[PDB]
Amino acid sequence: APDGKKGEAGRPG
Amino acid sequence: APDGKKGEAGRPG
Amino acid sequence: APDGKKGEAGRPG
Amino acid sequence: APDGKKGEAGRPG
Amino acid sequence: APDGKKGEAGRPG
Amino acid sequence: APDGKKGEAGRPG
Amino acid sequence: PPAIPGIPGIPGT
Amino acid sequence: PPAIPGIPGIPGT
Amino acid sequence: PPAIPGIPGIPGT
Amino acid sequence: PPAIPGIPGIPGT
Amino acid sequence: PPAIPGIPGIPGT
Amino acid sequence: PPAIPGIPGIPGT
Amino acid sequence: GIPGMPGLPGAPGK
Amino acid sequence: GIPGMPGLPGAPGK
Amino acid sequence: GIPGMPGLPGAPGK
Amino acid sequence: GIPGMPGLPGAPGK
Amino acid sequence: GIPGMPGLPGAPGK
Amino acid sequence: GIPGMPGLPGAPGK
Repeated sequence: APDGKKGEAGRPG
Repeated sequence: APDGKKGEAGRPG
Repeated sequence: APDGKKGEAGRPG
Repeated sequence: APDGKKGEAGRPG
Repeated sequence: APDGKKGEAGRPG
Repeated sequence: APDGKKGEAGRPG
Repeated sequence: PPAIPGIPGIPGT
Repeated sequence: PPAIPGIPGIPGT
Repeated sequence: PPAIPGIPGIPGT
Repeated sequence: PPAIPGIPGIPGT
Repeated sequence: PPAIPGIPGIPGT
Repeated sequence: PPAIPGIPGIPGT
Repeated sequence: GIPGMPGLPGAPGK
Repeated sequence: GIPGMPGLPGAPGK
Repeated sequence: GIPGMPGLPGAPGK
Repeated sequence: GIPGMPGLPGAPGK
Repeated sequence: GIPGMPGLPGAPGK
Repeated sequence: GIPGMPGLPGAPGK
């Protein structure tokens, strides 16, 4: 069961 | 037959 | 054969 | 039946 | 074998 | 097994 | 009866 | 019972 | 006759 | 055991 | 012969 | 051997 | 029975 | 019979 | 048993 | 015979 | 055995 | 034999 990658959150500024 | 949702149009400005 | 919708081009400015 | 995640709305400003 | 379309690169400025 | 292409990172500025 | 995907919305005026 | 996809979120006010 | 996906639109001039 | 897709990330503060 | 998806384009210089 | 999708790229520093 | 996908919302003007 | 996907709309200029 | 996709998050205002 | 998907176009510079 | 999709990364703030 | 999808490219900084 090859499962997907989880995305990154954006950065502050 | 579970069918998909239709998207919204953008707003003016 | 239910085929997909083609997208719109962007507008000039 | 593994069902999908619902997206977040954007923030005001 | 109906194969997909390749995307365009962005323009300079 | 035709596998997908990996995306590019963004550039600095 | 397999399902049909939904149409994406347009950018606003 | 095959699975159903999730709804995309809206742009904020 | 299985269906074919649609082409994405271009950015405007 | 068929695979499950990953969750998309959020916009940053 | 099942079909292969297309490659996404790059951001411009 | 069915195929595996590719990883999306990150925003740049 | 396979289910369908949903669409995206457009971008606001300026 | 499997159905197809639709495309996205381009971005406006400047 | 096929699994489903997840949605995208909206864009912030101005 | 299953068909394939198409790609997205890049964003313009500045 | 069908494989899964991956997610997208969020946008930066301002 | 089903084929796979490709990824998206990130956005530039500021």
